[PDB]
Amino acid sequence: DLRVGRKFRIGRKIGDIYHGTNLISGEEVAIRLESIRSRHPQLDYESRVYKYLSGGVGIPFIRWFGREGEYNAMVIDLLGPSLEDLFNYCHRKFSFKTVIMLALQMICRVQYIHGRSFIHRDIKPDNFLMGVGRRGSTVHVIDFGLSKKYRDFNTHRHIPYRENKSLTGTARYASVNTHLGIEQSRRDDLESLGYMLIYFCKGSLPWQGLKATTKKQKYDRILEKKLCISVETLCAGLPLEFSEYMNYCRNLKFDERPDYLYLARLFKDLSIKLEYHNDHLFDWTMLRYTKAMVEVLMLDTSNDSFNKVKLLAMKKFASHFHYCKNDDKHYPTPEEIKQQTVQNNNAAPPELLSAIDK
Repeated sequence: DLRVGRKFRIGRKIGDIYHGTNLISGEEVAIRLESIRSRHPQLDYESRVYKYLSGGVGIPFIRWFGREGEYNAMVIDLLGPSLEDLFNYCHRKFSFKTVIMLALQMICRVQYIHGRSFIHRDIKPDNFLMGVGRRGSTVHVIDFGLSKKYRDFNTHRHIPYRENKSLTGTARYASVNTHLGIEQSRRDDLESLGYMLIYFCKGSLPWQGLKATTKKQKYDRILEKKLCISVETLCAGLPLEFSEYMNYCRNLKFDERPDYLYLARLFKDLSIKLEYHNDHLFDWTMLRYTKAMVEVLMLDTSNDSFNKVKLLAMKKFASHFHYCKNDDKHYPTPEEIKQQTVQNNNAAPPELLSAIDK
């Protein structure tokens, strides 16, 4: 039949991950499957790391794992869409408030994972998922297949410094040290997270879309950009905190303990200056709500519908929606940024505008 770990039942694909259901309590879960004849198995390891990290905020709870039939199975918390998904939903650009709120959580998660002697080594928007329903306010971390100890569990002795390492894993968010074949450590997780943030803020990274004849060549093309672009150019249009974060991560030593509190204070102090409340009201939350209230379709016609729904949201919630301007060459001050609140309330179809107010 289709039962896993005594009390669980496989449903439709998601998806080798399937919808699962606890047969005793009726709770929805997720179930990952892996053929026991795989050339390279990942699932058991990922399951054991999940177990080792169990109990950490934002770390999915593994309900069961073991061998079932001719498969390895993993039963775990059912989660929502990825940050990449929500990035796309918001048409590939996040507000400052959203990026700040995300950076704050993601710095906490990474700090926890590091506290359990592990480095993720595949930090990227796809590996952070919000929860389902009411837990949709919490950022979760997944895909620990490439994860790895960075120190002894008992002696906290850091792994030794190595070179000539192939790139793991995704090149867009890989640190500069990873490109140079250096052994990864804690700094590299944080550095990728920095690239995530700039990516979110500005809508892309300047080393996207590159083509090459070979795999190493593309890697080296990306590296050349990561290495030859100034942090000023890279964080143009961003408050100084983003440049500070990146400068900080690039100056960390191989075995150095990151000051996570300092990094968190960067964005927290910034939020206060930009008058943002940590109310877990994300961009997509407000956009979704505004579209819900609109559905004035005949006037929405006179991506165009989204742009207008985005306008109605930026009008309703003027104080929340500040964006980075890519034409900017400088870092904006909090006051320069907040001027967008006034211009947001200045967004001019009167029936649309009235339906907003209603």
